[PDB]
Amino acid sequence: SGFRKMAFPSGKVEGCMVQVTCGTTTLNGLWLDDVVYCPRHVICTSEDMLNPNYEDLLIRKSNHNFLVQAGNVQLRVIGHSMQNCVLKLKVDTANPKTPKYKFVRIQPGQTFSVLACYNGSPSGVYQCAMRPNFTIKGSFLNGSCGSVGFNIDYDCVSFCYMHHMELPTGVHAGTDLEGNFYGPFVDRQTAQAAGTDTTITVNVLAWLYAAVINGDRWFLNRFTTTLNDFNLVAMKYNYEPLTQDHVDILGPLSAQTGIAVLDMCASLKELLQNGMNGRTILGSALLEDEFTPFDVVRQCSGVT
Amino acid sequence: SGFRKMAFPSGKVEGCMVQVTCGTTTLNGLWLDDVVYCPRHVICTSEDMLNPNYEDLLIRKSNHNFLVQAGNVQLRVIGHSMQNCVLKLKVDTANPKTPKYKFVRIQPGQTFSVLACYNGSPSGVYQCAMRPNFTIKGSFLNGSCGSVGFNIDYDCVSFCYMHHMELPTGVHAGTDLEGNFYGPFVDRQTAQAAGTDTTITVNVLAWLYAAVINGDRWFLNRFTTTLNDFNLVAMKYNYEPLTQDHVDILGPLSAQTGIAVLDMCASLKELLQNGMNGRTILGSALLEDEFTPFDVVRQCSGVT
Ligand SMILES: C[C@@H](C(=O)Nc1cnccc1-n1cccn1)c1cccc(Cl)c1
Ligand SMILES: C[C@@H](C(=O)Nc1cnccc1-n1cccn1)c1cccc(Cl)c1
Repeated sequence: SGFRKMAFPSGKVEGCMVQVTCGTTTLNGLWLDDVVYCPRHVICTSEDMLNPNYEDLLIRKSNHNFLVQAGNVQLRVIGHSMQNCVLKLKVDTANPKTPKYKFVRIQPGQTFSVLACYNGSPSGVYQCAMRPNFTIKGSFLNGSCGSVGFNIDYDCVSFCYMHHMELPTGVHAGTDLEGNFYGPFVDRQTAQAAGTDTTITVNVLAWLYAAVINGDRWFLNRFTTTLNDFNLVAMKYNYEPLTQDHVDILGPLSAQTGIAVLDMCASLKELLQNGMNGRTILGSALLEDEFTPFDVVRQCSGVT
Repeated sequence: SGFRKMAFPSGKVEGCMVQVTCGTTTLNGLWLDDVVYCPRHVICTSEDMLNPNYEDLLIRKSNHNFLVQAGNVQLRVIGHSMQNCVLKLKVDTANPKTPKYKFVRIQPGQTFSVLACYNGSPSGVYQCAMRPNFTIKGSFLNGSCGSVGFNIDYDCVSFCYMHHMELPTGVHAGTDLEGNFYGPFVDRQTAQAAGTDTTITVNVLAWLYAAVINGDRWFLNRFTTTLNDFNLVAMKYNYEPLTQDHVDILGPLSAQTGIAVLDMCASLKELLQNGMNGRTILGSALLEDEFTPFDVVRQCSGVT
């Protein structure tokens, strides 16, 4: 028992972290096989970031200008290309620590672990969710660009995110491993609107099921609701509308606890309308939305 | 910017995780050099745990009874000894992935990362604090025993905790790597009182400084207080009394933000007396005490 915001073990990803330097800028790269992936803004100076012409900036760069270092050993760059907002540096050596991996584009509301790095060295790991507005509320300082988000299934690392920038609002934006930004963001030093964010309803419900499993039951009530009625409350409190797909994904937790999904929705409706009244759920005084139904089942069963 | 409950990268520790089986019981072991460390209750059956005589139970065991497996390879056990509540199994092979390491006994209020494991395989990593009452609020299921807590400085892993048991209250108890329990706990299936816990005052203040650094400033006020006055409020709200040692450790954060430690205490006093009034601090609706002043400086500076 006990419920924690758990990240995946970061070992397989630590073994891929490298440092990439181009001119004056240093950031993190991800070495998989004979390719080093990093944000393309490594080629910019501070002056360039206001409105960079990446195609023109990359044209002035040669393979020998990209300095790639894995710990204390230097990698020889034999090719360079830009794919969307990432640079792919072909190196003459395949990473011996390359794990089984995939590049995946996660859906908003899905979770992942981030291995925050500086100068190609890992500093820490934390679990986070891709917000419905395609931002992440991470912990990243100058030099953290190129740190990646991932999930691990058995022995396969699914890379889903690469960190690129901090918006003026202090929230973070980045790309999938093909360099496509999540959301409307562009890699330029300009004020950029992150849309209206919402609370991930299915994740809050999954976390209410984790609470019941772990003993916190005070919020359970004598009520039920319908998808329509619950969604009128969800709209009022800026929660994602709940669908039958969400109900179906909550099936295993509903089956394990014996609490019908619409009964749990009625509990959530009462918590939204009355607050927590100074009480806590799983050590939190707010409704947690960074645990997916799969995360809850994984943590409550012990998947390694 | 951004503040997250960050765990250390777990790679160095993943490389040490092994599975230890004795009779019918399987749990996790930590392989460092030619020694495998695991909880001594691996030698007990379910019937034994009510009141085990470990010295007698271990006497019926030989080196060949301890089955140690690192992934898919079996380790040859050439020695066995009990030190307090841990068994040390000497193996004929030094772990090639043994990092630079120390065994340390942490102080209550200090933090550490846990690599939760099952059958010698890592499932996840999370940051937690050793409560003032010497328990941890972890996330551990059956099979997690032998999972360890650690901190990492540069390249050195300081192992501070090994998981042994879950109290009937759902909180966790374990030992240092010399097998000495933190707190009054014994390794037997008996109801055991965890003392009155308190909130780690210095950590809450360190986290209030992290909030100001990251932009959350609404709680700052026009007041100040004294150590004596603040401690009368701390006693009323079950907070650890603040000492000059705590004030001194907050020196760097006080210097960075320009907010005197006693001024921050006055902010904490007002938050304790009036609550958060439905507002949040760093995404939390309660006062967070699992970040030490060193954690805050490390996260806000980017130590790798
Ligand atoms: C310079 C970088 C960035 O946002 N870095 C960053 C990333 N994450 C946290 C903090 C920073 N810090 C930026 C200044 C100081 N730190 C950047 C700027 C504009 C656009 C793009 Cl794609 C990338
Ligand atoms: C059996 C084990 C234990 O507490 N394991 C555990 C540890 N952590 C989480 C859950 C468990 N679960 C126990 C039953 C089901 N799970 C134990 C019992 C009595 C004393 C000692 Cl030192 C160790």
